[PDB]
Amino acid sequence: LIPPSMRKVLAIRMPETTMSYLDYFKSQNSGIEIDSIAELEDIDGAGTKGVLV
Amino acid sequence: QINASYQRDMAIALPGMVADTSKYNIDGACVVNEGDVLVGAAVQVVQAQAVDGHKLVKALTTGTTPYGVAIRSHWQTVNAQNQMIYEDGGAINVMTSGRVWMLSKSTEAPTFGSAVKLDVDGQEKSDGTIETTWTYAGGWTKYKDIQLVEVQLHQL
Amino acid sequence: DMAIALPGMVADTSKYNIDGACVVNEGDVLVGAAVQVVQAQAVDGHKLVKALTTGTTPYGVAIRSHWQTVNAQNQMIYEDGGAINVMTSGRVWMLSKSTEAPTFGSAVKLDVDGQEKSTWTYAGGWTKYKDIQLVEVQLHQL
Amino acid sequence: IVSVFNHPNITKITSGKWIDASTMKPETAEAELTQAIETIETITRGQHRATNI
Repeated sequence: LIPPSMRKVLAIRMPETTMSYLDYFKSQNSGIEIDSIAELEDIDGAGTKGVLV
Repeated sequence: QINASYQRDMAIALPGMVADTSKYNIDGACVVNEGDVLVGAAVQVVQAQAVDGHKLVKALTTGTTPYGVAIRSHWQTVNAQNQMIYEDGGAINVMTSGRVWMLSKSTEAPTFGSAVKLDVDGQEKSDGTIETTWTYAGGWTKYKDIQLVEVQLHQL
Repeated sequence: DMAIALPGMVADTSKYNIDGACVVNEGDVLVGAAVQVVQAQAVDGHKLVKALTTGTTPYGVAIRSHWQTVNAQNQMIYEDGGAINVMTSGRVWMLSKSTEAPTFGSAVKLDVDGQEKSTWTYAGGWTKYKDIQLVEVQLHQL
Repeated sequence: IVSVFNHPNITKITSGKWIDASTMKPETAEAELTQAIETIETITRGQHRATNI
């Protein structure tokens, strides 16, 4: 689970190729699901973000 | 593509709203005189009729004793100035006992059980010149650019 | 038209409390007069009420009832040795000896007979009926 | 009568020129379009999704 504002980072196309980081990560890790949750936009109440595995 | 879900919370209260279902008392045999009354602000009594029974109320003024606080109603209130007001010459729901959300103009949260002080216009203020029997109940929140405070009213 | 009120009758339907587990210890109690608790039994739970006397703290005001008490006079009265209704919180009409209405919210004082002479507070009702001069009183429970 | 371009409560984005002195910048256009779609998705909290350009 990742913050919804971090989906743009994983969609970057990798240098000198036509495939993105998310596709490579999914190819190397088969059977793992990725979802986005707004509750992770602020965990401590002061603006800190977080990721949950 | 990664699916996303969002979340949002409602507000806690509105000005003039009854706080909770504890023992309360509403005095509905009241009439507004000489002006308009804002919901969530204290009122005073200018004359109690000896035979007819109605009480004449208006907004709070310097050197006067407050009686109660007007409450919200979707049938007895007129929508003027982009908010609810009680117009002159109409019946008003005045609460004289219980917990209520009230308009405030202070900057610091109050302490539980301390005495309530009012301003000249009828809104709560930490250093007001009007003394009241009422106490603080602990609620302290903020609607969109509006401060609110939880107040416990005892029967006069 | 109609008469406006009677002694001992509840004014409004606000928060009120009535103690029905009481009895008149001595004498007769007039409906609409203040009473005091002479003796409260610890185990039996009954309160012995009496007409207010000199230098005592009032408790409540006796109310009317068409079944509990009957009497041959025009005015109701509580007989000695009978169960009595006493209201300890709310708005009630009361006997008075004053002739001018006091200020609203003022603290009222009680005479030696149980009447209203020149803590409970005035409520705003001041009427006249058969030369009785009722007054409306707000009673709190302390 | 107010046109669609003069409404005072719609989102407006000032853009660097896509064509300056006959020079084309096809990456600025893509960045701005993606940003606009993201804004539409975000400010309505996933209730409305951009459909037409």
